[PDB]
Amino acid sequence: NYTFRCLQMSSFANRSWSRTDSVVWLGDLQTHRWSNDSATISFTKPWSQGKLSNQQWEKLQHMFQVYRVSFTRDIQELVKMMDYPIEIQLSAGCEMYPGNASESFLHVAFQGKYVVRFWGTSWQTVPGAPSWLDLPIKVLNADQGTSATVQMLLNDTCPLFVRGLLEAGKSDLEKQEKPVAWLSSVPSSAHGHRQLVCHVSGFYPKPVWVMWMRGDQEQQGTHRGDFLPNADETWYLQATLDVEAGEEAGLACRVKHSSLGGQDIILYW
Amino acid sequence: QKTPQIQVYSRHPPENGKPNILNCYVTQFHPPHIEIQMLKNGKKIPKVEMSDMSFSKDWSFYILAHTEFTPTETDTYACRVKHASMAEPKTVYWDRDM
Ligand SMILES: CCCCCCCCCCCC(=O)N[C@@H](CO[C@H]1O[C@H](CO)[C@H](O)[C@H](O)[C@H]1O)[C@H](O)[C@H](O)CCCC(=O)NCCCCCCc1ccccc1
Ligand SMILES: *[C@@H]1O[C@H](CO[C@@H]2O[C@@H](C)[C@@H](O)[C@@H](O)[C@@H]2O)[C@@H](O[C@@H]2O[C@H](CO)[C@@H](O)[C@H](O)[C@H]2NC(C)=O)[C@H](O)[C@H]1NC(C)=O
Ligand SMILES: CCCCCCCCCCCCCCCC(=O)O
Ligand SMILES: *[C@@H]1O[C@H](CO)[C@@H](O)[C@H](O)[C@H]1NC(C)=O
Ligand SMILES: *[C@@H]1O[C@H](CO)[C@@H](O)[C@H](O)[C@H]1NC(C)=O
Repeated sequence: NYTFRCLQMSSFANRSWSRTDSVVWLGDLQTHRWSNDSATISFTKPWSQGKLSNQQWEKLQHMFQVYRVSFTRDIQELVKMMDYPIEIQLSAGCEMYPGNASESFLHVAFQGKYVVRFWGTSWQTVPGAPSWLDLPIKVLNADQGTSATVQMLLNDTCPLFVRGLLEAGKSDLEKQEKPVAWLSSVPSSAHGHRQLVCHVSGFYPKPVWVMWMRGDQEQQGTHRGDFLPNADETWYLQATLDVEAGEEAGLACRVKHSSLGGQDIILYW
Repeated sequence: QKTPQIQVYSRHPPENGKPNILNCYVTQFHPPHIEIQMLKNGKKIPKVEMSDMSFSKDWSFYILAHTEFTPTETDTYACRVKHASMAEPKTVYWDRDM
């Protein structure tokens, strides 16, 4: 069960300066990058072409090459009619559900706020979006050639492409990397208290279980941090526990993960 | 405008004298223009590698910086961020214990 996301980020500083950059993700692994200063889309995995032939890939890329130029012109022309600086983001792709099913999306943000989506056969402003967008969305919807292309991309190309990625990238998507854990501590705010920290790093895939323990008893004070990326496509997480000084003894951190073969890591404080 | 959050953490368990990698993960910011420096004893580390900038479900940007480092008993490491949301740079120190 995976979500394929193409993320476009465009900054328009004035009528002479703009750039558009994109990154593409399959779940939590980056599959493409497309820098403003590259003519072509870059692969960031060996399998980033999926099961598309070189001809199909080149066709697909050419359309994006045209889009990137047209997009930039459209926005510059729009700002002249209607100011700077302007940030526009697009998030498009599809979510693959079990038994062949999938749903596609194309969402657009202006100045960091979701304003427009493509839905069915047309562009729509979302409720609460500024009313000045209605007219340019009307004009965009008159372009039926663009509408039909976006329909093809969302309905056909996205799920097709992603099926091929899942097959082609199987050994990477299903890779297992073991967490390594360690313990440390800092003083707490209030007197006679300490924050114990269980650090867990290098694990893949993302799902993991980390708890402070007293024997078989979970310590419900366990405060799990956010999932933080390492630079080598593994994850980092820490879990903290506020403890009274001289109540440290008998505490352990326990880590469960798919890569460990049913043998949890247990570190003792 | 959204203010960047900064988290500093090592790739491997720190051991004094042993080469490791220090990560600085910067999140929750907008607009995307940003300057990120990693510092050793207050001095800019030259070799710093950056991921491609990306953004989250909520549209805020994130980026990961990392560099090789060898922790010792006496060296301090930090990550310093300049962004239009803040009048001054924000510095977060690596604390192996935190
Ligand atoms: C993340 C992935 C990107 C998803 C995106 C779709 C990629 C496929 C497009 C292929 C067709 C396209 O490029 N159309 C371009 C070229 O069109 C000509 O040529 C085409 C073929 O070459 C067809 O023959 C057309 O009939 C013909 O008019 C159009 O010039 C098109 O108008 C440019 C792209 C417009 C577009 O979609 N923009 C993103 C949506 C933003 C909506 C407005 C948002 C906004 C506005 C102001 C302020 C803030 C926000
Ligand atoms: C493409 O599919 C849409 C419907 O799919 C939905 O919208 C897409 C953008 C995508 O995000 C999907 O996951 C969504 O579930 C078709 O639009 C429908 O067409 C039917 C049949 O003519 C019509 O009765 C409906 O009104 C349309 N649905 C909506 C919600 O507007 C569209 O025709 C398909 N286009 C092609 C070329 O296949
Ligand atoms: C409408 C987009 C969904 C369909 C995408 C299926 C093909 C994926 C190809 C990956 C290349 C990414 C190109 C990014 C283009 C951009 O955002 O400007
Ligand atoms: C346009 O923006 C760029 C980048 O911010 C800047 O260097 C340049 O001064 C701007 N151009 C004008 C004409 O102000
Ligand atoms: C981005 O790419 C476009 C098209 O190649 C180019 O004209 C523009 O100058 C680039 N922008 C920057 C800021 O480099």
